[PDB]
Amino acid sequence: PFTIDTARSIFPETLAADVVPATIARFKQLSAEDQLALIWFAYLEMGKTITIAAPGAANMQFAENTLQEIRQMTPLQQTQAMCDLANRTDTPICRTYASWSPNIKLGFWYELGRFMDQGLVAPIPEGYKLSANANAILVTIQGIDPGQQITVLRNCVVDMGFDTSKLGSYQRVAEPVVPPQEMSQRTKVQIEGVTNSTVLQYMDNLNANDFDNLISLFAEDGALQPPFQKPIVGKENTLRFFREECQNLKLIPERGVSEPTEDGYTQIKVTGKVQTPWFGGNVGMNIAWRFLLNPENKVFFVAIDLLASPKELL
Amino acid sequence: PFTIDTARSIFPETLAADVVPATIARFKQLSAEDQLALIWFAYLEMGKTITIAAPGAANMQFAENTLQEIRQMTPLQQTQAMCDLANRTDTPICRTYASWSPNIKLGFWYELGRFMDQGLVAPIPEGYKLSANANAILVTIQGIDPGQQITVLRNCVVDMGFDTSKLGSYQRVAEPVVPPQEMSQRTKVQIEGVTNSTVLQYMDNLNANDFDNLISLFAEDGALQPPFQKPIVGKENTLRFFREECQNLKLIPERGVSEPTEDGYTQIKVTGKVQTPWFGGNVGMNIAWRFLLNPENKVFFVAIDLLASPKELLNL
Ligand SMILES: CC1=C(/C=C/C(C)=C/C=C/C(C)=C/C=C/C=C(C)/C=C/C=C(C)/C=C/C2=C(C)C(=O)CCC2(C)C)C(C)(C)C[C@H](O)C1
Ligand SMILES: CC1=C(/C=C/C(C)=C/C=C/C(C)=C/C=C/C=C(C)/C=C/C=C(C)/C=C/C2=C(C)C(=O)CCC2(C)C)C(C)(C)C[C@H](O)C1
Ligand SMILES: OC[C@H]1O[C@@](CO)(O[C@H]2O[C@H](CO)[C@@H](O)[C@H](O)[C@H]2O)[C@@H](O)[C@@H]1O
Ligand SMILES: [Cl-]
Ligand SMILES: [Cl-]
Repeated sequence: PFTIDTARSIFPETLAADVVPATIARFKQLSAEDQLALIWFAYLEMGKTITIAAPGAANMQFAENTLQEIRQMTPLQQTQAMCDLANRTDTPICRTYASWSPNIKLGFWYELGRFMDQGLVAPIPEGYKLSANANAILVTIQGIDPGQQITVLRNCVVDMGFDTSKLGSYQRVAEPVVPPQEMSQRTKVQIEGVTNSTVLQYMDNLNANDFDNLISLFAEDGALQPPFQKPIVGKENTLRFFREECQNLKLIPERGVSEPTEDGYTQIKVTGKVQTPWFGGNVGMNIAWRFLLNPENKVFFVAIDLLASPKELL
Repeated sequence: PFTIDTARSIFPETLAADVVPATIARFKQLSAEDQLALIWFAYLEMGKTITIAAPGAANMQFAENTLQEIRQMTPLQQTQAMCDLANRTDTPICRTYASWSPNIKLGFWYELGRFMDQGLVAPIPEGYKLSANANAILVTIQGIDPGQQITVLRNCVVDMGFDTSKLGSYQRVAEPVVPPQEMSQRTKVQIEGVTNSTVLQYMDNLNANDFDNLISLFAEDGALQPPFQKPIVGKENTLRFFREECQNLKLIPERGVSEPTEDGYTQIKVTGKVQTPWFGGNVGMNIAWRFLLNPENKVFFVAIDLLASPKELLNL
């Protein structure tokens, strides 16, 4: 009855924060130097009210060799290396960066920012003026909510380095998988209007980093759609995504609606807050989960949407 | 002194219509059925104000075989075929579509629209309910200028069919290159504040479809950046782009500023109107040309920008 494409259309009144890919698209039109300066100014302004959690040694170890190379470079080489990352050009550093998971890339840029503040790495020239288009993009970023602001920043960091297509040699570099939280120390979510055990186990397993028990809730046909990404189809691909990108998330669902669909299927929409380990309690992202469960109550499809405003929570 | 990347930053106060790639990015997030219905509704209201020029036989011949296949299909097959096009899925029709130039693809969709109106091809339902996000995107499109509206529509059409980005080599079907109009009968542009012959020959050669004389004005290192696209580097690549995508354009430049730069280079900004053969006089796109000429006055880089508003025409 249902396909992955048909399932994408569930709960069509859910207004996603499409200002995020819109702003990214606007950002992509700018020159490399403008792109680098805009992020510098957006990050600096963000830091005045939003505090970032410094990355641990386990994250820093992977980007250590690349950072030490940039640290031993000349100011023109350091600048060119950063321009190459933003331009997506073919360089050994860009190829090394390309192989990293989002968290390694984020941790790498956090360290470079600290180096730029300390004068260890060439800074954004004091006499730098953003283009008319870059200035308007910066105004847009300052006008959107913190959850949308950090998503814009993350997507820009991820989109850098040599194009992953046509690798030649690529060991996907990701952080080690932290053992799942002790069952005795686990918390259980409560969702007003939702008592479906698959949905509840989904939230609880992810909050405990229990990816092996989390993947069991998915059908063989199953798929997961992260915000503004295409659906990730199959248990193997979904599990890899969990292990590489979904460690230490805090899902705080509040309320939801469970509705019967055609041919024994179940449509469940949940809204709540999500905390990223990069900011913790400092940023509460407005999230909606759109579940399409098969007649066996297994996850055939789950869409995770970044919401336009807190109004979308109800 | 200058590189292609450095040249992209010339005249940084030029405010481009980035609402176009922003709206495209928003559009790309929608489902295939929503994407197709949104274009149907955007095109229908646009048709009431902005009249499209029907494609000639020379354009229609390339999409004829594909259109006849869809014409002989069932309503569910016809719908699936159009859904596949929007979804960028791997099917023979999507692979055929991917080989086509923007004009063939546009002409193909124009014919399908006529078939949908005539009931020959499965139409968009009664009062199709667009998603909350699709409705807001449609409002955005209705709120932007005609030049920005048609650019959004064209870019969506171009992005359909099989994705050939992961392919090192792909077949390319394009309209025949019509030989340029005779030199004596040609029109000559006049730009208030710009008398540089390379800039003037650029406008005049393109208005006459004289791509061979147009490419001669470009340096071997030369590049051309179309609106919201990456720069096309080299004479071979730039000439192919002219021959496949730049036939029958009408450039109406109005005014500009010529400024000397570092190491004998010249920075020239021109603003004016551009007419596409798809709409003719019905749509006047607000355009800026950002030229970076080498000390030999050859085009090292030229950026063509779709402007945010007609106010940007006076911004020099
Ligand atoms: C790039 C750059 C610079 C560096 C900037 C930096 C350090 C930026 C860092 C930004 C950060 C840390 C952003 C973090 C964002 C995290 C986000 C948006 C987390 C999102 C996760 C979510 C919504 C989880 C979603 C999920 C749930 C809830 C599920 O149910 C299943 C999985 C899934 C992942 C979809 C500087 C140095 C400043 C200037 C230079 O010129 C350029
Ligand atoms: C796709 C679709 C449908 C079809 C709709 C149709 C037929 C849409 C077609 C729209 C058209 C014809 C759009 C064309 C726009 C043309 C434009 C934007 C041309 C722009 C050209 C410019 C700006 C030229 C610039 C240049 C200049 C000035 C230079 O100096 C150098 C060359 C260069 C090209 C860069 C329907 C059937 C309605 C519904 C279905 O569900 C889906
Ligand atoms: O020429 C580009 C493009 O313009 C279209 C738009 O309909 O055709 C116009 O120009 C043709 C000459 O090139 C005329 O034969 C035609 O009548 C006119 O509409 C497309 O067909 C073509 O791809
Ligand atoms: Cl995260
Ligand atoms: Cl055109």
